[PDB]
Amino acid sequence: FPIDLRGQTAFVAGVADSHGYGWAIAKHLASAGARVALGTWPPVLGLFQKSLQSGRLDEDRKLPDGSLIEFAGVYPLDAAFDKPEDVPQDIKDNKRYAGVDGYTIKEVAVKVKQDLGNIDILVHSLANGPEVTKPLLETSRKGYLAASSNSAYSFVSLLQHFGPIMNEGGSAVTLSYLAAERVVPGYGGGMSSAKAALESDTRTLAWEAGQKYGVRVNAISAGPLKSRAASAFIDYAIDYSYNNAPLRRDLHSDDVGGAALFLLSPLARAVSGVTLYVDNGLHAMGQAVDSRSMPPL
Amino acid sequence: PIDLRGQTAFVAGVADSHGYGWAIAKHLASAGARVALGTWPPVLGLFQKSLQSGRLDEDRKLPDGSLIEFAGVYPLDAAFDKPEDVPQDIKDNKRYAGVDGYTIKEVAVKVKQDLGNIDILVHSLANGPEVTKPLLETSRKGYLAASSNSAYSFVSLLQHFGPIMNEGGSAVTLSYLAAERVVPGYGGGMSSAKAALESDTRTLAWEAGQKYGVRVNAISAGPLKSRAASAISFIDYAIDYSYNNAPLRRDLHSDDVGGAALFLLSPLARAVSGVTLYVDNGLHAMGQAVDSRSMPP
Amino acid sequence: FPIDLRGQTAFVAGVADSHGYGWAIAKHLASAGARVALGTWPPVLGLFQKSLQSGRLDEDRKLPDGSLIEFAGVYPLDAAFDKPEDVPQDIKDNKRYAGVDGYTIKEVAVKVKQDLGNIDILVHSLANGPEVTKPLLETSRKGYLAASSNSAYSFVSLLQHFGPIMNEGGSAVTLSYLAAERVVPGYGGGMSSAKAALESDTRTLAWEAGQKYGVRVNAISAGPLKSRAASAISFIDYAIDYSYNNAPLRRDLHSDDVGGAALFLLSPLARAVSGVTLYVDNGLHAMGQAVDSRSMPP
Amino acid sequence: PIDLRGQTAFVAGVADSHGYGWAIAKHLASAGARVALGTWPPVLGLFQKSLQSGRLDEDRKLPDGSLIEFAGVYPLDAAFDKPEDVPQDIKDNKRYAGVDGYTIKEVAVKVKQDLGNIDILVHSLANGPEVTKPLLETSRKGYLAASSNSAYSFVSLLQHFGPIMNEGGSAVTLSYLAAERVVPGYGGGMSSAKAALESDTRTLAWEAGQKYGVRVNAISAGPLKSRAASAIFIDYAIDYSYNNAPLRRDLHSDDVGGAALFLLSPLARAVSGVTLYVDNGLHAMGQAVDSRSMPP
Ligand SMILES: NC(=O)c1ccc[n+]([C@@H]2O[C@H](COP(=O)([O-])OP(=O)(O)OC[C@H]3O[C@@H](n4cnc5c(N)ncnc54)[C@H](O)[C@@H]3O)[C@@H](O)[C@H]2O)c1
Ligand SMILES: NC(=O)c1ccc[n+]([C@@H]2O[C@H](COP(=O)([O-])OP(=O)(O)OC[C@H]3O[C@@H](n4cnc5c(N)ncnc54)[C@H](O)[C@@H]3O)[C@@H](O)[C@H]2O)c1
Ligand SMILES: NC(=O)c1ccc[n+]([C@@H]2O[C@H](COP(=O)([O-])OP(=O)(O)OC[C@H]3O[C@@H](n4cnc5c(N)ncnc54)[C@H](O)[C@@H]3O)[C@@H](O)[C@H]2O)c1
Ligand SMILES: NC(=O)c1ccc[n+]([C@@H]2O[C@H](COP(=O)([O-])OP(=O)(O)OC[C@H]3O[C@@H](n4cnc5c(N)ncnc54)[C@H](O)[C@@H]3O)[C@@H](O)[C@H]2O)c1
Repeated sequence: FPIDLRGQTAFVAGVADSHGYGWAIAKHLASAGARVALGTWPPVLGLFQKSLQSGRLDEDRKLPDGSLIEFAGVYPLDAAFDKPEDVPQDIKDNKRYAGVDGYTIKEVAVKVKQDLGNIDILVHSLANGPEVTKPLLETSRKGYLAASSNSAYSFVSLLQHFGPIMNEGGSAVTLSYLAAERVVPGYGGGMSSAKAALESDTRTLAWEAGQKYGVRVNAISAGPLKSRAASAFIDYAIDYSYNNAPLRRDLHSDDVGGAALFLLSPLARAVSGVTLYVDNGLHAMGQAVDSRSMPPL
Repeated sequence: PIDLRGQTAFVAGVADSHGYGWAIAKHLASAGARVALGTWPPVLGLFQKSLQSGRLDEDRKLPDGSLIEFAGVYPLDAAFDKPEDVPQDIKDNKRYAGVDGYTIKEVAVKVKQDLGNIDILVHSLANGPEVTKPLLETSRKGYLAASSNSAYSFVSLLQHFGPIMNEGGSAVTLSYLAAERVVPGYGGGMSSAKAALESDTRTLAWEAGQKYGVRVNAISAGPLKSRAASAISFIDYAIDYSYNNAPLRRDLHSDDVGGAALFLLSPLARAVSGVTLYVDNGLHAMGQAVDSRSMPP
Repeated sequence: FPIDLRGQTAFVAGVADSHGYGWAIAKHLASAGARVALGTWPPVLGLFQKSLQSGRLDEDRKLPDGSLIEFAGVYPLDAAFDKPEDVPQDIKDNKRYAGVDGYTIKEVAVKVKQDLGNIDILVHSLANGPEVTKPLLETSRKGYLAASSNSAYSFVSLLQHFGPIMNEGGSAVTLSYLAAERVVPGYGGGMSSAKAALESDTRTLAWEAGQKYGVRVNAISAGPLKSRAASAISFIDYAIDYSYNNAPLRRDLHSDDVGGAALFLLSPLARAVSGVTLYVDNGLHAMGQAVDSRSMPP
Repeated sequence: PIDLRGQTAFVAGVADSHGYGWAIAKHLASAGARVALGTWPPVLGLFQKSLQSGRLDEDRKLPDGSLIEFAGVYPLDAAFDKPEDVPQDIKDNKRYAGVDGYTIKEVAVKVKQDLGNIDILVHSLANGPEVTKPLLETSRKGYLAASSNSAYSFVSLLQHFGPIMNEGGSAVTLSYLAAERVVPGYGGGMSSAKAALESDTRTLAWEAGQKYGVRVNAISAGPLKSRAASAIFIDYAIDYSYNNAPLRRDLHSDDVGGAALFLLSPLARAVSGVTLYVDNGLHAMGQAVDSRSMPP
């Protein structure tokens, strides 16, 4: 009973495989009784649908009680585009987009409304920075703005188009990273700047959507995870966290899944505009404890 | 999703059903935990009488219709760490007659003997004898009493309970926005004590996370008409301000903080430590009041 | 002697009149002995140069000693463009841009290098959000990205192109606002998000430029000022009133107050200061509650 | 640009030339302020003698070649607000022999009598008797002594000097990053006291801004090999900062002296309630760059 989401509907944007935070969030929402629909980047939609229907993901879909999560629909969604007239001709003609239609944010919200009705829960678990491996001193304007469009404005647009079909008391969460607030070398390409914008937008939308729709908006600042996007260096980031955080333990995608479930549930009915660290306590440290400036183990 | 059956909690600072301590205890019991209370000795008799008379039956009532039951109600004076610290005047004070073994160290010993190791520790207690005084009119003695009762008491609770907490266990304390930004009327060095308390939450997250594998977090709550608050009408203005200026226009109930504390003290929060979680209808996010006399109605 | 900038050169990007923060920063730098060159948005360059030459600005140029500030040059600069190839044809042909050349960030840094040599001090005092009056729920992708391009990435680009000609121990400063950290109704169009990205880039560039160039990078989070930009959007008046009535220091905020704080951050007095956001706002940032709320008694 | 001639400063917590207090006092005097000092009474004799002997002549030398002179050096024990707070064993301690009128209230009265109103107030003093102990091993008595000596002392200084400060005057205190994020080894409840001190800086900025028109700010400083620091490791903290901060450079006491001069001057007339980091940019970092988890 403490977290009962039966009768509620969730839309989770940014799920293309079982290895990232988006999958873990969707799995927790389903285990708590929510109907869960997914938005998936259209070029990888076929591969994802194929891996679901083949039974290759059946282990990753397994719930504590032994049943398998089922999705209320898997919708193609490209969060770089708000409406059909924004999609350039090269994209519409791109073979990777052949045989999918209606994948702009506005069109997805219309389909969800038609197929499922009003929703209660909105998840933004997507990011893309084409110049992420470049330091900010070597990042182009185009790379920097692509990071911001894909990773920060996509959350604003999701709220603009889903907000109108969200029930009062409903909730939205996005994922961020400590680089928004403090310098993490290697998180380049204007991704740090985009995550800072995204946390600022979390607060501003908490105000705007709180007033207009009675909807809560929060962020989780997560620690490092070997997702498919991250492994495409991530190994060093995870070792650093393991060796320097208050809690000496592995960070699992389920750890963020569980924290998202809270922020998206009635337990969190007074919580809005927060950045909740889910990173084994690392955000609290003012000094590495394994620095070569200090004595060893 | 939150199953605390088999776990034991100790909630320090519960003397009635109107405060945040009671609401947290109630949420822990609804999720299956055994819950013991620590109560300031002069009001222990009154509280025990209220419980036993049935006066609190409505307040004890869960969703399923059972009433919460406590595994023990212990006298606890968080001003005193060991029996040697208790002055003769206190031992002889009539308000302490018929109660024994109420220092922090003694209570932790009794809990270990009666209940065994605990998983969950809650510090929901504060006392500022000069809280109505601005900081420019607060004496050293009043300021230090605020810090002793409200900040150091959390450190001492962790020092004495930490050794009897299971690995993976968790502690939470309660703070207020005045720790980070100026709230006129929260005086007597209570703002300073809450800043110390939030800093200690981080420091203890590191020390207790390393030493005990215990998580330590804080909730920064909004205004609530508790018995402590209504005795100081000012609490009424602070509530009105929040209602009129927060992202979520709704009443803030003690249950709202109870639900958030339940999360932080549960396995869903297994990667969360050292945080200050705002549970305040989003107010913390605002940079301007919206009902200022400087702006149009 | 405590702030002596004689022998140093500053470039101040985003000065088109005497009513904004950029002018006050330039004026303080000059009073401390720095040579000061300006970057000015090309469409308003003609009007600005005419004002300077006509004597209209002589009172605003006046220093405490009674001399008038002089600029080591006034350069057309459009901080939306990094290189000549980025400029679209409809801009090159726009009548507002007729008669000016070489105004991209890279070309301005080249001209500064050629005309003045290396610099010590860099100021970014420019922002532009075409949808600033729109709430975030009504702000388009195009307006949100223009706000970021003009107001946040422009600082990154300035450091990338001026960094190689900045002396070790040099210093850069930008201007932000509280809306980057907490919600201020009416600061819309993705400008709050752009200022958050700008403060984050201030820290990241402090690391990158501190390691590579030994250059310091800081931000000032300023209070409300009735500049030409602000009064063109009576909203700035309400924001000013709110600050006056709710801040720890009950006093008017003058552009010179930010000018003095920038002079510190850009001087050898600040040699150990980098990556900060310094509030210059009469203490308003420190407040957790308005004191003239209708929820409270008068 | 910064001209403090005609202004008067009181700098609490100067007992030698190696700490931040001295550097702030030196910068204030170079800018033309008259500077009085408050000195912990048990080291007052040694400090006065080192001044009068000429031993401090190099450290007193200004850029132009004159030596700073103080408007007076007052005994001050910031653990005590008024005479009746001082226990008998302190009054009788030989270290406090021959010194009188050293509670905060008394010093403020003497300053007003000797010098008149002041413009500038500096709090550069801390003491945590249990600083080497982790918080899980810190006693209540040790924790409260850290708070009394290091946080409340600033509140008391404003309460007693506030009434003799000119409108537009200014106060500054010194903090450290341990107030906001965990620094192992900064124990004894000193991290907690620095957090309370930063919070009090904000609350006093409001209270003293409204009542007196006085600005109140804090500098969060990096590690410095002062006498207090070398008595306690400080070498490891300094190395860490050198190897991990944006600016790879030594942090000198004059770096904080310069930043304090700014906060205490008319250039900062719109600045109040801030925590200004003067630490080579280290506060901005979210990761060490010489961690053994990463490659050399
Ligand atoms: N260490 C980490 O992995 C880490 C740390 C902190 C935060 N995060 C954040 O968590 C979120 C999830 O990341 P993950 O690493 O689990 O990645 P992931 O492997 O789930 O990849 C990111 C997802 O975004 C989707 N995506 C990218 N561009 C898209 C677009 N235009 N339209 C629709 N979908 C798009 C991708 O298809 C993919 O599903 C991200 O916002 C990321 O920044 C990740
Ligand atoms: N508006 C509010 O009520 C408000 C706002 C934010 C935070 N909080 C925080 O929530 C916590 C609980 O507050 P509440 O308002 O619900 O109070 P409450 O009415 O429960 O009173 C505080 C509790 O502390 C206990 N206590 C005080 N001194 C004690 C001692 N020496 N030993 C043992 N117990 C002692 C009291 O007996 C009482 O149970 C406090 O830390 C408070 O600062 C309250
Ligand atoms: N209340 C305020 O006025 C206020 C408050 C806080 C911060 N700020 C910040 O202070 C800074 C200066 O603002 P101001 O209000 O003093 O403005 P201002 O009137 O000087 O206008 C901003 C300047 O930016 C220049 N500019 C705009 N787009 C440009 C481009 N593409 N290329 C080159 N220059 C361009 C304009 O020509 C103008 O000189 C801005 O960053 C602003 O966001 C202002
Ligand atoms: N690494 C560092 O040295 C460091 C780092 C950050 C912040 N700080 C802060 O800077 C300030 C000055 O420290 P420093 O290391 O330059 O110190 P220091 O060596 O000047 O010693 C501290 C001073 O405080 C004085 N003092 C202590 N207790 C006193 C009392 N009860 N009454 C009056 N004076 C008393 C001492 O006599 C001494 O003058 C302190 O607040 C310190 O916490 C220092």
